[PDB]
Amino acid sequence: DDKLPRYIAGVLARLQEVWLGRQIAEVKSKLQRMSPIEQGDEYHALFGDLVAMEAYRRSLLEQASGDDLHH
Amino acid sequence: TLWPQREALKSALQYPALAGPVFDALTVEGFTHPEYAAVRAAIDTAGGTSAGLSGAQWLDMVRQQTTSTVTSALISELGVEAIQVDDDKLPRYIAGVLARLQEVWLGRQIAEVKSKLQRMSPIEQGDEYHALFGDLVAMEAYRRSLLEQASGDDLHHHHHH
Repeated sequence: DDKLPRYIAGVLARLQEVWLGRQIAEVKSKLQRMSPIEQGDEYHALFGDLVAMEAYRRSLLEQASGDDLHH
Repeated sequence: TLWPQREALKSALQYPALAGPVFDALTVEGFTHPEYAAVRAAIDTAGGTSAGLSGAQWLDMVRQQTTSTVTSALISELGVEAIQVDDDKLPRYIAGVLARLQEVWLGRQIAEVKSKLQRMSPIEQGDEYHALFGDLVAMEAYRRSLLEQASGDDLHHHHHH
């Protein structure tokens, strides 16, 4: 995204964070309907991606703040 | 055992006094997931639960044992990720997830010893047979006991009886 003005790169990070927050809620809801005892491997797999999403979301929050000159 | 591997690491990082010598007895090889084995090794190198460190100091100590940015980030992640169980049930939950791992490992050692004994006679191999069978009795008895212990993990917030 270096070929974009910062305000555009920033809105795209904002778009992504908002959508991902909603998808993170979707995934957490799915995990709440699964037992890690009866479905440990599936639960672990999905949980791993939830955590990766959460980490990426935090990074996008920081990029949007930086690019959009938040104070 | 991928789910209990992750929970065992979180337990060692957040509650090393509860994780205790059982955790420290768990082998790295039993951590089948390679990034988990690397966290397990870092904890061993940092001194294990017996180092008597906890909190931020403990986490820093563990991170100091790795030069991998990935392993280092995973230590931080597992150091703060919630163990989703009631506080009063945490000691048995931790014992339970460690028992899952131990059980699996003991299973392998038990199978190996049985395969050796099937090649031997309790008559011709006398004392040697007694010694190796005594080893088997000890693991089989402990395995049976763990199967009962492993029940603490059923208290996970997302498990329902």
